[PDB]
Parts: sequence; C-alpha cells; structure tokens
Amino acid sequence: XVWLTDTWVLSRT
Amino acid sequence: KPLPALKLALEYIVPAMNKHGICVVDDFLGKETGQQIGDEVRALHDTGKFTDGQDIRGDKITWIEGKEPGCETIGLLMSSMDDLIRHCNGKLGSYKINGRTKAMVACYPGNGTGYVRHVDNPNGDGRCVTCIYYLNKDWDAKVSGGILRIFPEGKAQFADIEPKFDRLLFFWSDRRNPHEVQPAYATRYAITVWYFDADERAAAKVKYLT
Ligand SMILES: O=C(O)CNC(=O)C(=O)O
Ligand SMILES: [Mn+2]
Repeated sequence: XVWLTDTWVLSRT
Repeated sequence: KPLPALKLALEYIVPAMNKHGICVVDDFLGKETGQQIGDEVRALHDTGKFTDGQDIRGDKITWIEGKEPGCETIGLLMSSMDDLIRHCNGKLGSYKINGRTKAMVACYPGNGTGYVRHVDNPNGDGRCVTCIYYLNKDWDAKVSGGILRIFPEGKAQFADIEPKFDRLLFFWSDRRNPHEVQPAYATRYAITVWYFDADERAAAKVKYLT
C-alpha cells in the first residue's frame, strides 16, 4: 500500500 | 485486499503519470484472472489466429474486440482498463479521452525477436496513452530477456519494464516516451490498447487509405 513517489511501480495488492 | 479501482486511479495512476509519464500497476487482476487471460491468448496463438506484426518488429499480432467467443476474459481486461481511464476523470494531462483502439494481442516468439526503438504516436494520430497488460507467468528477464526499455524525454536514465505476469503499464504515447522491446528468448505475450484524445484524433492528421 506504499508508493515510493520517485518510482513508477506499485503493487495493487 | 486489492486497492479499489477508483482509489488506484486517483491516488496512484493520475499522480504517477503526471509526474513520470510512466506508471506500472503490479498484481492488477490477480492470479486466477491473469492465468485465464493467458489461456485465452495461448488458445488464439495455438489455433493460428496471429499475423505478422511487421526489420523493425518481430512480433505476431491479432486484434480483439472483446466479445469474440473464447475471449471473454480479455474483454474483462479491456473493460477493467476502460474503468481505470474513466476514473481518471480527465486528470491525465489535459487530454479529453473519448475512445480507444481494439486490443492488440502480441507475441514475440522468442528467438531474439523484439522491437527497435520507436515512438508509438509520432505523427499526431490522436493516441495519447498506451496501456499494456503482460501475462507471462514466471517471466524472468535474466533468463528470457524481453525488457521494455523506455527513454523518457528530459531524463538521463532509462526505465526498464520487465513483461511480468499480471503487470499493467501506462505511458504517454507521444514523443516523450521512445521505447524498445529488447530481444526476447521465450514466448512473450502482451495486450495493448491505446486511448485517444478526442480533439487530436478529430484533426485527421493521418488519412488511412485502403
Ligand atoms: O510489448 C511491449 O512491451 C511494447 N510493445 C510495443 O512497443 C508496441 O507494440 O508498440
Ligand atoms: Mn510501442
């Protein structure tokens, strides 16, 4: 549930 | 346990796309649906429905509307993509997205096939967002290659996107994101839809003759 905002990947689960 | 589509769109896809021009969502549909999509795509492939994607590109492709017999889960994927774009509620850049392509189901049939560096929409044809879903169970680029390498304009570093199972990717289709598919050494499948900006598409910069 954590987006590292300098990145462009997130797991939906 | 999966983030709801509306929250995913507004809280991640919109800010990521406006900041980076690229946005990956992993674990988009889950294992059961990803696998069903795989089965449907392998069925299309195995029954000989693909044609040459074209050297510039070594993929084989077919276009899917979503209602064809045997393509029900691909249709579910397409409606799930459309739902995300609708939830984005006009916040992706300044585009007015009102349409899209059919789904392009593509296979790079190993053997070092790929796609040379290119821009999806370099001539103003209306496509503003590229949306790709990867369905390759247990793909590991260390063994099988097939990375999508994006070269975002204004940035010094490139972005490597492995074609991982159940991975959804968005990126601006215009000259901001030249990209290449590196040589693939196993069967690599992906499904792409492109979304259209209403005004750009209506400018008819491209006339298709037949
Ligand atoms: O399959 C991919 O990762 C990328 N595909 C493309 O760049 C394309 O078909 O235009
Ligand atoms: Mn492309």
